Amino acid sequence: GSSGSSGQLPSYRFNPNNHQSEQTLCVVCMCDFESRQLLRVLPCNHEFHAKCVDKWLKANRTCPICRADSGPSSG
Ligand SMILES: [Zn+2]
Ligand SMILES: [Zn+2]
Repeated sequence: GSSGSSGQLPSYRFNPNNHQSEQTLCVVCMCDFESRQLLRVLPCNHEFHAKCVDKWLKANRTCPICRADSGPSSG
């Protein structure tokens, strides 16, 4: 039913209170995300760093975790 996507990932600051995702880690820099930080979430239910994922996607338009084709690309 409802659908809508411009062509970019949702930007939000991690929350040490509400663990949106049971497990939150960055496969790019094998480092966890901190609160009040610009993070991103792949369309495959994966958390990443607005900076890391930005460097990865550039090289490979896919998920470095589940090699799940993300889809759209900023550049
Ligand atoms: Zn990272
Ligand atoms: Zn993934």
